[PDB]
Amino acid sequence: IQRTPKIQVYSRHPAENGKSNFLNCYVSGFHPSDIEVDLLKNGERIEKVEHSDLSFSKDWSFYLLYYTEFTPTEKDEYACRVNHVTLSQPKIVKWDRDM
Amino acid sequence: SHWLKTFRIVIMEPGILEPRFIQVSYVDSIQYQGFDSRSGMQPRAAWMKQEPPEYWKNETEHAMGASLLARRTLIYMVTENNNKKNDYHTLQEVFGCNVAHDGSFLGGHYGLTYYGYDYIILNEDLNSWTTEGKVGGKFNSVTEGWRTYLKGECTERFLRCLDLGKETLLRSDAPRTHVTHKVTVTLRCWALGFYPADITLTWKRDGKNHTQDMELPDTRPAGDGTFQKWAAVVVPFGEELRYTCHVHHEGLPGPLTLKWG
Ligand SMILES: *[C@@H]1O[C@H](CO)[C@@H](O)[C@H](O)[C@H]1NC(C)=O
Repeated sequence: IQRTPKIQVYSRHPAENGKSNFLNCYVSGFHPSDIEVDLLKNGERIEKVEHSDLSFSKDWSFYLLYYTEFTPTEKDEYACRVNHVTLSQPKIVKWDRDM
Repeated sequence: SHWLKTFRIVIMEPGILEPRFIQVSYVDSIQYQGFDSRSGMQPRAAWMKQEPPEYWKNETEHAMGASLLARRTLIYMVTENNNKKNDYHTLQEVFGCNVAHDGSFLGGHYGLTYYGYDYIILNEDLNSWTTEGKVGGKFNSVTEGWRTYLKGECTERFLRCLDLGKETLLRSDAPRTHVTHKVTVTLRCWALGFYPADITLTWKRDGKNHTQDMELPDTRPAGDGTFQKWAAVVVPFGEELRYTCHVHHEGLPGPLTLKWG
């Protein structure tokens, strides 16, 4: 039984404009593990992006954390894009600054 | 109480010639090792760098072995259940020992799946099993093996781990908390950068346990080894202050209370 991923886009520390930081895309509760995850800045898929080692939860569903360093700006709009065996078209979640 | 768990995954994707194998180990919320067939056995926690190369040699040898075994098994089961050889197939296995704050064995666990088809699972009684599926339903010494590994080697493995990371493993990092006001109102209680992950966030309409009408998400990782969590509620424009959120966490002097500033 396949299970679509749950996506959360957020910052490590609170969004302080012009202040460095880390942007996280947390995907979890999905199965199988064949998942595609992107971090976008104003639309362009961001370069060097690390991600955690694959592990699973009690219900055997998988989870991963993708992230990069980044200095937000009032102008720049970021987001996470996910494609999975259970998604017809890639899901895109925009990073809300107050979430 | 603490847990040392090892995860093994065998993945088969539609097309991939050979199955992919990965193995990670955690000591509670912290991952400290990692082996990936799509490459040896590497460290994940900063404090692990204190182990002899003779160690990683040992470790990589084991993962190497386990991997041949796991792939063989996944293929076996995909067969028994007579499934389309080419396409998704997953074999997942978890085992680990629950050790108490005082180095004493509390319990252990072991479970294996051909996800969606078979489940073989060691019971809490650590003396019985739980077959499930064509294969494994037909599952059969083996028990004592685990009862041992878990009480013995595993715990020894745990203790040795705590020895090497107590500093970061037993820390208590308190939540940096605050509240936020959103208009449709919805008040959000935030807890950030806390460790351990066990935390408590609740709201109260006029000091009364206010359930239901709220939202209770799920702790997520900050990325640095600590966590984040939030809880919010919906309250009548202006009629706000009748709501307060209470934060409870191991690293705090005592309970903390917040209201819309
Ligand atoms: C108030 O809420 C807490 C939250 O867990 C609950 O345990 C408690 O039972 C409630 N009131 C009491 C003390 O019965």
